[PDB]
Amino acid sequence: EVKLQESGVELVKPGASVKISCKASGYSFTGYNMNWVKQSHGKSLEWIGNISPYYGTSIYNQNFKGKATLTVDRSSSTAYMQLNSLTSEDSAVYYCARGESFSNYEGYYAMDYWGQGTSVIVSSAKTTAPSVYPLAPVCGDTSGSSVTLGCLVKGYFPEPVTLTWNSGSLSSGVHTFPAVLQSDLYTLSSSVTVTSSTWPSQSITCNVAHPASSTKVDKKIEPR
Amino acid sequence: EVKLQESGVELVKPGASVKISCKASGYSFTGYNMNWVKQSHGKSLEWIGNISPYYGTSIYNQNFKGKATLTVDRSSSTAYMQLNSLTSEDSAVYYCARGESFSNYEGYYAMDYWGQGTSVIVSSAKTTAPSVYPLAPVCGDTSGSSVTLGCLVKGYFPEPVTLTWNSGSLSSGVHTFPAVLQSDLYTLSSSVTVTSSTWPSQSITCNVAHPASSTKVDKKIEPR
Amino acid sequence: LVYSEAGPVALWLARVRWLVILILTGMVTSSILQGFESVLEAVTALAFYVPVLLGTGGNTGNQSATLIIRALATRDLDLRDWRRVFLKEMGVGLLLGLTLSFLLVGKVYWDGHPLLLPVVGVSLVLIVFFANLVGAMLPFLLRRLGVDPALVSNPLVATLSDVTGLLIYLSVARLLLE
Amino acid sequence: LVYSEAGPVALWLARVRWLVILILTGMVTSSILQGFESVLEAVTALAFYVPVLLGTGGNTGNQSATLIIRALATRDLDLRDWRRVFLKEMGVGLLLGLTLSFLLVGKVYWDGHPLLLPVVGVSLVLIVFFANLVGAMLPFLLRRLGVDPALVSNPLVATLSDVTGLLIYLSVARLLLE
Amino acid sequence: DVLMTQTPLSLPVSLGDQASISCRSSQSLVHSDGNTYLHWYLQKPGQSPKLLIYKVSNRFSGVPDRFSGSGSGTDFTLKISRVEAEDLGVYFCSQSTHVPWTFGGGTKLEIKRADAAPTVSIFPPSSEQLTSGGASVVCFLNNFYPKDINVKWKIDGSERQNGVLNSWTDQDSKDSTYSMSSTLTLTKDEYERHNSYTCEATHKTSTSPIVKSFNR
Amino acid sequence: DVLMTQTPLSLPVSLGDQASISCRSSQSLVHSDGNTYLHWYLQKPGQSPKLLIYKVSNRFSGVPDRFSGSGSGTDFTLKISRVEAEDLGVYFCSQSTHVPWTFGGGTKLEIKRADAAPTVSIFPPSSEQLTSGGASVVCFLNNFYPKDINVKWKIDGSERQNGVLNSWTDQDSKDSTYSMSSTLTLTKDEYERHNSYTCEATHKTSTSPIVKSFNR
Repeated sequence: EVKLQESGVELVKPGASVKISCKASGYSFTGYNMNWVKQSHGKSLEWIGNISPYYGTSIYNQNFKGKATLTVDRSSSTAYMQLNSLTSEDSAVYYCARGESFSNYEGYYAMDYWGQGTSVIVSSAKTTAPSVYPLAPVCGDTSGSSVTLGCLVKGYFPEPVTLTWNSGSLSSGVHTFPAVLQSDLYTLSSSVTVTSSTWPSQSITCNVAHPASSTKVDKKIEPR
Repeated sequence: EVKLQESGVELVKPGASVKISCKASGYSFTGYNMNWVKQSHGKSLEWIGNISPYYGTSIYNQNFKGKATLTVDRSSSTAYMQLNSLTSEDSAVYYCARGESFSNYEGYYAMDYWGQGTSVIVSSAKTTAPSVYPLAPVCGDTSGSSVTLGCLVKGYFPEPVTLTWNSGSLSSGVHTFPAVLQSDLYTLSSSVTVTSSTWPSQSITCNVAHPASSTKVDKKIEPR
Repeated sequence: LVYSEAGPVALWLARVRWLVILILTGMVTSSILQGFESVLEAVTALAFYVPVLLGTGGNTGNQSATLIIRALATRDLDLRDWRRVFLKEMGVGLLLGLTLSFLLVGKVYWDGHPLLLPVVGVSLVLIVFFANLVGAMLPFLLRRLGVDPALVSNPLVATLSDVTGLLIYLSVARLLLE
Repeated sequence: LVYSEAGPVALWLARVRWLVILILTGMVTSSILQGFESVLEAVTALAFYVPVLLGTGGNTGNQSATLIIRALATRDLDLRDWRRVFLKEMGVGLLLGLTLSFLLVGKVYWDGHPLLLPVVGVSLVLIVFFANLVGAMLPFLLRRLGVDPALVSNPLVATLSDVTGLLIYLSVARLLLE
Repeated sequence: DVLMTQTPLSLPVSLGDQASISCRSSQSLVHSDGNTYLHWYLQKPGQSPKLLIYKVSNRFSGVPDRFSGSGSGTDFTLKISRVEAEDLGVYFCSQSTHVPWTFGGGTKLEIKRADAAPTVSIFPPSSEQLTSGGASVVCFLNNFYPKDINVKWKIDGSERQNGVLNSWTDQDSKDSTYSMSSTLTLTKDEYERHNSYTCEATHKTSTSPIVKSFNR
Repeated sequence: DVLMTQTPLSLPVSLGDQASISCRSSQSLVHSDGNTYLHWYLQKPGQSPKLLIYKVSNRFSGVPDRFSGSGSGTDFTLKISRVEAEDLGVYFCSQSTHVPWTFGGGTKLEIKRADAAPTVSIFPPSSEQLTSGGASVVCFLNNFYPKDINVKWKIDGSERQNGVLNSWTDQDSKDSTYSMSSTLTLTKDEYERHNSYTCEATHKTSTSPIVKSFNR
């Protein structure tokens, strides 16, 4: 039904000030209050503001009074959140959600429709190449009739890095893990599980695709 | 009595936006309207705004609507003029003048007390060093028992350039002329009148003092 | 409207556009009084305090209404927070009716209408009560209808309070005198 | 004042302050009517239109004063333009009384008080007139006294117009009836 | 304000059964207006939380009748009739009475597959890693169940708790098992001094902890 | 709005005499309020204009009784009793009725010294000019009276009106004479081609215009 669309992915360095934009569509933006709520790195939400377009004023969470400023523009139909002095604890996804009628002709009072998410990362803006380290087996390909092959990608930024196995051909037994953060640099890992007969009989390779570095590293695992 | 003091000398590039500050003192700035009036390069005045501090709104000359914006700050007791897109015709001196009561307990209604002048000069502010030239007499020091000596200063910026004769010793019969403008570079001239017996018997020199170039040119006039 | 350019015809046009509605409400108040002529004929001191009672009524209105409008336009209250301002405006209405009737009864006594003291004393409280409440639940009702309650509250509470300033004062007069 | 934290007594303090400043002007209008009682006793329909006449007087006030203040706070009218807004507000007051009274005399006729038609017709015009003028020269007089008009004009013109609405309506009644 | 909460945090159910999600407030979430603001949101994996139940009795539009929200006062509950594949995710029960409108801790909706044992595999640093400029041994915990798992990083058989990272994948879409990557970043000589790297994982299914160690 | 004006623009008077400054509006400066806003300001040489006469009848504070402002309607006049040395400058008569509050053209207050003839002296480009890269011949008009003067820049005896600058000093503080500088910027070649540089000045005292020319 109503499509609530906000800004795209966001990148900032500490001490900065980002203006997350949330545009309304499908309803009269003047007559519904936009609620700003942030979702941390895979955890519970936290409601961080309720801007009333008609009056342009807002009520604020106690934990976020000052570290956030909500303004809107009725003609532009966009809801604006302006984070101020955002520490590394503000590394989260920031939803805007239409959640209150101005006429209160809705019954409920909370969260009709939500945005799509503006990933906000506070880490230092150091675009780094995604070094790849083909994770070889334990030692000498010990027996067991079921041996898996891994792949490591350390020291890169930002989050989105695709990893495929033999360039998206053999995606069976694959496991790709979330791009965890480690001191201003991410670390993607991967695993493929095969039979002890298919490897090293079949040349298995590992490739990545980092956009902000335009890097396509292709490296194939060697038996130690 | 009341001292009305505003900002100092001003320099700008064409197309810029300069914000002239006029601070009030000696009266309740909240209850007297500040009048902004500009004086051209030695010509008549022209009233270019009347800011009402208490309400913060202003009335504007027809010729200057848009080319000027008056704002104030009651707590700061400063009256602010913000010129916008100031062309070459805005090369003038800009007076602020307290000139109308809020209670209108004054009788008259225009110009109680005035500022001191914020010379606003528009040019390509190339802080050229003053090239100075010893203006020798006509030819061979012809007779007449009364011969004068001149001195020229072309190619400098900004206006204030001191010229003395023998370093401020012989200032009799001297004439120093206004720093006229000529296509973004000024031209100061000078003339000293002496008797035909004192020159070339006495070593007459010409010296300048340009602050923004820190130049002290010293030269003695030669008889051609 | 920009003023110094507008002519008397345009000024009259806009201002009568508003004053016709306000004098229609005045017409309603006039009819309400005309309905109670049987007590005004019996005692003619009643009319001496219609202006003061209506002023205090439609003043408690335009004070509570513009006290709730600000508190509602700074997100200090919400449209679901009317039952908590209700049990607060009722209390302040009582504590304000007492302290206004205590002075209006003094005025009535100093004028010298002892038979009118009970009805004035009851009516001032019962009007700056049912005018305080109707000036406090007018912003919520307006914002729940869909109208910005800062636009159409200043005249609306005045009419909805000077109607009751008669419909209650005269009723209390009929209960207390005849 | 921040609202939702304040208690009933905290609200009541400020609200009774302003309401008791206004109840004094209510007292003086009551005294004026008590003085003119000699015509209310003679005809009891006079009281039927005190609310509508006052709610047109102290309304033309709070409308002309607002119109002048919002045009005096944007430097549209300089403070020395009182004599030029005077010959405009007098004209608009005439051209607005002649229609407000035109509607109110229709109301009086529909009520059925033919002896009230002339007095109401003269009185609504003479209240709208001397309430428009006093609502237009209230901001100039206030700003010439040194006070911001928008602050202390809304109650002041209402009082200065209901007092002089009664004092004109009752006087015209005495001139036209007894 | 109301430090609201949910129990349990993980809800292992099947596809086609009834699942009950508790929601116990801290103080009473009845408003001065007087109706139970205990909104329920469902956040499907990798989406935005859309509203499911509002004013705990009622239901939102476009919501299939599979969801049932009931309770009042301080203890509220959302129950499913038959868990479908479009209903998995995380379920937030929020409130709207006391500003700030806090949210619940949220509980996931996994699938109660058969309990399996991890296929652990220590991975020594690659030959490239030996000459890379870094040193990072990584231990993989693949294809186990349930979510409850933890790695014990022992060096030479002795425990180490420095510079550790761990990332768990979400539920698999083929057999609904979980897998865990445990990396160990360290300097060169600390890698070049020690030979044994005991990756120990304590699982709910296995009696003894499952271990893995290699001698360089 | 009111294209206001003053006559005359220069007022040669003595020290200790009576000087009358006219001020003729364009349309009547009587306000709807109804009093004659024709304020008079004095701008002493190199200062800011301070108010002298307001509401033409009245007088400002701190103003000596030497100034007399009178008239009404459209024609207004400021008259001095005895011109003192502290009263010289330029006199602006403004208005305040019709926005914009325009100002008058302003008239100066010189001293009626004896009429003198200029000490004209052409100054050919210096010896450093001969090796400067540019050419700038200048002609000085020193110690004359009154202000009304104009240079005629003739080259080889033929008139030229290109690239001319002119700066007049203000009134001198010893004998109250005026002096005028007339520079002539031109390229090197135009200086090296032409031989005669006729500096011509037309003064009201001399019958024939005074000239000065040199042959390089």
